[PDB]
Amino acid sequence: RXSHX
Amino acid sequence: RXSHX
Amino acid sequence: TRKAVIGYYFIPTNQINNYTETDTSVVPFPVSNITPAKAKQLTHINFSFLDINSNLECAWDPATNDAKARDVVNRLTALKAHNPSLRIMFSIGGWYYSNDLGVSHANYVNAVKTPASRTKFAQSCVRIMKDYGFDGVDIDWEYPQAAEVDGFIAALQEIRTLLNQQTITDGRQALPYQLTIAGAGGAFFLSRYYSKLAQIVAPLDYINLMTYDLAGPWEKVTNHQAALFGDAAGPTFYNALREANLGWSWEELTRAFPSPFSLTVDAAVQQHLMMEGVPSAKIVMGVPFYGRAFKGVSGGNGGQYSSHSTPGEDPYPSTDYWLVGCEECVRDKDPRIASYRQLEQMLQGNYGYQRLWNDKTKTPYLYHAQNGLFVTYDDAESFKYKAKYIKQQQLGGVMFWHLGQDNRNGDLLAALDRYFNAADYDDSQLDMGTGLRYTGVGPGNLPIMTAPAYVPGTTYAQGALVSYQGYVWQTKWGYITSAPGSDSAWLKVGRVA
Amino acid sequence: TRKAVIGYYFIPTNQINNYTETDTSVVPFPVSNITPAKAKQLTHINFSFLDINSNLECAWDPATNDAKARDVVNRLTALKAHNPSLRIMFSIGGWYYSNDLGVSHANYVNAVKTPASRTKFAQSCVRIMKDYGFDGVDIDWEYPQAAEVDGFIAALQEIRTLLNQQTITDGRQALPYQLTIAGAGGAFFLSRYYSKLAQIVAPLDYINLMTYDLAGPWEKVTNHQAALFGDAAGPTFYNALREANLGWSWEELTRAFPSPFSLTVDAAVQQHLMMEGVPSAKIVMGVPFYGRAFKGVSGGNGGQYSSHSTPGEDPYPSTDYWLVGCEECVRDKDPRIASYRQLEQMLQGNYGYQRLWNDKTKTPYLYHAQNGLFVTYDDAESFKYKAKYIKQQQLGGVMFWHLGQDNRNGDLLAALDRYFNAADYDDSQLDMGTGLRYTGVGPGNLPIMTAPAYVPGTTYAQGALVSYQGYVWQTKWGYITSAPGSDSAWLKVGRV
Repeated sequence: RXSHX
Repeated sequence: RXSHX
Repeated sequence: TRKAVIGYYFIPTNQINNYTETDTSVVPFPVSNITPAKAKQLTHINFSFLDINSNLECAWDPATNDAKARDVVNRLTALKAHNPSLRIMFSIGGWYYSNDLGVSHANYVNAVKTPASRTKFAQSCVRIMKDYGFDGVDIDWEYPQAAEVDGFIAALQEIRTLLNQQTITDGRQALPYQLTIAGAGGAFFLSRYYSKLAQIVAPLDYINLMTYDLAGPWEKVTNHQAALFGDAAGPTFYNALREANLGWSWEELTRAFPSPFSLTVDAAVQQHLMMEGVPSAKIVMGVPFYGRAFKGVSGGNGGQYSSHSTPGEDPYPSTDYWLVGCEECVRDKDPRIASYRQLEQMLQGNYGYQRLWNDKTKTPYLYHAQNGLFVTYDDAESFKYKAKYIKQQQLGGVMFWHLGQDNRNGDLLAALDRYFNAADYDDSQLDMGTGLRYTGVGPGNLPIMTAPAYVPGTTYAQGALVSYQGYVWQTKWGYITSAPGSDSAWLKVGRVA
Repeated sequence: TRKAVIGYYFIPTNQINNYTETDTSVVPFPVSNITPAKAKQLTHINFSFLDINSNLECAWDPATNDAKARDVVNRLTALKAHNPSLRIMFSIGGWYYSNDLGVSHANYVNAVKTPASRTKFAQSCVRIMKDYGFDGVDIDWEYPQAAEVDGFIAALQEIRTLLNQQTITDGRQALPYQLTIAGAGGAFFLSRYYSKLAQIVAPLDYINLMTYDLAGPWEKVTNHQAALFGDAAGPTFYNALREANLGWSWEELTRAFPSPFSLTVDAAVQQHLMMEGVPSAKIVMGVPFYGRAFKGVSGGNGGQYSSHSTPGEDPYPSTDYWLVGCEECVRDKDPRIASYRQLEQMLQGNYGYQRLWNDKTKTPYLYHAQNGLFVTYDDAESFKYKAKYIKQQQLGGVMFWHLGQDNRNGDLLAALDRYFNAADYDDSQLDMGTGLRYTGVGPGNLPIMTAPAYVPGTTYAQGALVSYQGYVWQTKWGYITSAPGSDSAWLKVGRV
């Protein structure tokens, strides 16, 4: 969330 | 052991 | 339905070969001690013990005089004339024969290995049964383990089919041949086969729990061998069932098996009930007709929970018969165990024993201050609490080891029959006490619970509860986007009505 | 053997469809930024992200301009001229596409469902790879669940079979086509497939652990997002792995998964190492090239371990860009994440940020006392410790998200290459600190021990040790008369 996730 | 066991 | 009252009748090959009803010195408890009255108090008598030979068949100890054996058995079966519902079962196994290091252990393991071996073994069981006049088969393998369990289960099933068939053939519909086993009463031995209890019990009429010997020379601290409930002051043990091959999560094992815990009768019973498919009606509670003696105990608390200097090796290593007053001990060369009959005489003989009572465990014990002795045993009073427990938990009944150890009047047997069947006995007000109760909850005895149905595509917080596919589940952590039963964030905590 | 240095190269569909190497406002980090020098510092570049469509095949986002896409990919593969060992992989998945509530989640679940779906999907991956010129396949499903794991495993095995055949057919023995996946770097998501780790990794060249985001706006208190080791003063967490479908005894589960524990990079690596059949050489430690920002934090301890008022929802439900001095945050409309490049410029300006250092976690952090801000991130210094850890633990290398976040001079990337490769860099005396190490012990990382051979027919007392069938076993209680492996009274405690 926000990046890789 | 000694009785039933 | 009448509670079962199963008494073991154990007689050594030696006493069988020299059977006599007029010499207590040769045969301490001949069948003639069982009057018609006592016979009416029993529903079953487990004649002990037969074995499995190297040919992998059920058989009498090879040193058994067959004619004398039949005579003894006939004396037992004759008791049936005074009680139409009494069954004379025979037990295969016992400690000496079937424990891991026993002379015949390999035969039990190999007999249950294949369809062929299982068929031949089962056939031999039914054949022995009919040949000697027995009413059923009881298996006391102490105890099947690991890879042996499936074979054991398949063997019981094979016996079950042959017994039912034989029931028809003999037109025994009024008193069907039965199959039972003696099961461990303590978690350590129980963990060996715990995970498959339901499968093991399915083919049985009853599983008789050996709920005694919960304390013994082998323990570092003296303790009651058959506490009904736990005593906070007593020793506690690691709950071995959490090492059983169940396949449960950490949370499930922890909830089902609090540890350390109190090794008690209530624990054994509840441990069996926690498993799905194990009906309380097939559970028989065993009680001891003997006490276990300890020496070198400290004072202060009646000798309870004290270190001691009691040899635990079997057979009794020493020659020191230190149980003051017990002549039975000298005869049998072991001061570690005494029959209730003998204990009663010890009390009567003023040898220095004080009979004490533990109101938490609901059991009696003897303390010898002069010599530092401690004895854990059961009596008619402790049976009141166990009898009520049996009724309350809707168990199948009571079993005991063993008949030969009751006093000449058969008071222990008479008390058990009285508490289940006497019109003039009333225990409605008997106080069960405040001893510790076993409260594990296994996915096999979940409470009825209610919760909003799970909603796919929803994100749940930690501790949320939802109903899904017949159960109620709780999240172990937050931000849960998976469905219950799936992944590992959900804990099954209840059943959907 | 050379440590892997795997850099993700993420580029949005809008930036591909408007690709340019002359206007950072449209394309902040075009391929031209990857010079020959930097190309030499990397071993792999993971082009991200592709998807799996409703036809259960690998494919570019539907809004992608295929011509532009091919040109961008070609610029990347062009870098191989400067580094013969360089591989340009492509990644399928990512959060937006594959998370449980993501736009294509079903396709992932479906694609691995049957022998036939798996074959079609596997074929499509290899087809995409060859058609666009990629050097391997990376799968970033976040994350398959217990019931999908067997299917997922079978799909990876299928892809491995196809890549291996393709490698021979293309004479690529010197640089074989590879298969890797991005793995969870935290126990909670890892719990989903942890039980089948050995099977998951078998067909892979590397499992790239996402050992970051171990703290985020969804958490109760601010924390370091990629602490190497534990800080006893920081928050602790429930060890979700003790709930994985492992089939271990309470004793086993308990010694492997202490709970609560510190959510750290070390925890994740050790948790993977604890599983039998998971080789350390295939484990790649991920590191972030971005920081996570929290607002409304209480001063007092640099801002560490404080309650905050950061919207943990996604997307960012506001137009309020509170990360002072971060133009990038306004640009991408989110003050909760900032690239190392931006952060460096934030420190370069006045903006009132102070860079502090935690010697237990071995990571840096920013604190803005005036606005009560906290930023957890990594830098060349925290990388020294992670690099040393990677060598000591004999891991396969490092991975990072993502290349476009490094500063123009490519300092973070240069540091990683330096710590593994520079002849003149020596970390033999680097002090790893006293941060908390994960203490778990499992089947795959048992201590070497010696003990008398188990003797059948012997009765063992509690606590006894014996060697049997390769391992050293200990009795959990006394009067044990059965053999290790057959009696649940034995606990495997050592190997050999």
